[PDB]
Amino acid sequence: PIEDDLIFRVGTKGRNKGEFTNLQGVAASTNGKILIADSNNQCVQIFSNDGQFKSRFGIRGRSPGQLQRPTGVAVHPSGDIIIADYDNKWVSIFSSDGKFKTKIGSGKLMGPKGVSVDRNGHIIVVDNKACCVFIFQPNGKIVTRFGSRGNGDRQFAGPHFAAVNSNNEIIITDFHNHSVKVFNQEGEFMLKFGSNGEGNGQFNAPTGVAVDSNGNIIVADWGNSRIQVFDGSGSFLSYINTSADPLYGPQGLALTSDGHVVVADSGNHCFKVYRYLQ
Repeated sequence: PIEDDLIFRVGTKGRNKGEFTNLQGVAASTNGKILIADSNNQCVQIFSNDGQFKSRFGIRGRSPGQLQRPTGVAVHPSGDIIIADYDNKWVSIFSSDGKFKTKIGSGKLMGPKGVSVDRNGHIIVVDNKACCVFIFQPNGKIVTRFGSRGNGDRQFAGPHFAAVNSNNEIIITDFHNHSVKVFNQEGEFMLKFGSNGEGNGQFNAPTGVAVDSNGNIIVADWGNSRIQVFDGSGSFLSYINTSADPLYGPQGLALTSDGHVVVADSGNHCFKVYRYLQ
């Protein structure tokens, strides 16, 4: 299979600029940037939407303003960069140039992964290890928390990533329950979708997620390494065609300001950018 929906790929294994060890979170900004968090290189790298390297920041360590196992990444409308740290157990807010401003969740989080910003400016934090989701004020006060460890609708099993749709509904990938779950802005369960398998519309261990302007939910899965698109009611629509250069254990996923889908192809030490809107 010679061609698919891939536009370009960036990255090889390593610790230098444009190289990766463990791609995790992916974010994309309204200023036309792609941001990649690397949990094992302890850095965030910023690229243009066309894949050109722009900048890198991240100081290894366990103190405030350092990164130890950075996972989720989001960009605030302000341009600040929000980074979850699984090992430091807090979420940092950096400037667009990587200056540490504040951290939230310290003493509250067990092991965060996904981070997002809701339509009201709340910071949504997926606590992968605690199997719950927090909604924080920017000052670090908890608005609400939802979920606990388990297999049921209102539980999570290693939740990974988050997205927020135009109705301020929160979308969570529930990795070890093989489903995507949608909540209202109060954190109350609305619906789940997905099934564990290899056939059409099925997946295994959903990871990266995004939601488009029409409410369609774009989901990467770690176990089959595909990207599947669902409508906002959770019904399968289509694949993003990755067959010419397959994924291997994808992590974070984002929609870019130029209408593409970017995915962390972590097992192949690269990010891949796909046609989506055109």
